[PDB]
Amino acid sequence: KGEELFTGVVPILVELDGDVNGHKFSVSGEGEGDATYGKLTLKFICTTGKLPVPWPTLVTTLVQCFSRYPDHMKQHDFFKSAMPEGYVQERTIFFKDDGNYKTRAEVKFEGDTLVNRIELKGIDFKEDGNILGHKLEYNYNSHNVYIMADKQKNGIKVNFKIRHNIEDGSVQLADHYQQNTPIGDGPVLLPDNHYLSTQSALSKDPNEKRDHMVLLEFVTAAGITL
Ligand SMILES: [Mg+2]
Repeated sequence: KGEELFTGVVPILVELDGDVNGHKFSVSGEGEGDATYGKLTLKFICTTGKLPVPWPTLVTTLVQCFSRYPDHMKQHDFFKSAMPEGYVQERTIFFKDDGNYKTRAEVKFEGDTLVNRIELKGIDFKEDGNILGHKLEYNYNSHNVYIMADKQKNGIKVNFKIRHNIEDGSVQLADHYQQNTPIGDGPVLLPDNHYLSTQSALSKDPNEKRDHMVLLEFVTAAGITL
């Protein structure tokens, strides 16, 4: 069922409402995904003015159904299996020596469009720290995203470490703890342990005067033998 919804290019919409240390903001995104190649292309806009956190800190929060699952691993693709009814994705993101984000999102189809709707809450940030102080470089590293079943919840548990480059040459670690649960009562695929290999490139639209981020991302499932 879910797999067939992703054989072509699918339009994507992302909507996020955020509150980080009382700095409220909203972000809207649009683009398309082609899961055949693990490929996402999106443009995000801060619709409330200036984004009060660095764009890179939002990349993980702002559609893992667009991951390329090798044919020999297709039975481990929870994300697509939950579609079109979708899944709830929840995270805590711990910024080392700083505050944390807590996010709740719903990812599902609305007609032919894959939609990610997100509420984000950030607390305990340092006004002078790398996040609220805007000390992070506008770029993004390549990661491994670790996935396990959570049979208790008929869902998955996910963990990984994001490394954000700091302007002084150091790293800002962002420890990610995640769980997904299906929205239907329909069946889903519960996976064996595996991981997703990610890479992302951030850019700017030279004509865009609003605070924004252009994102090109490729993700491939791995760690099972071929
Ligand atoms: Mg097995």
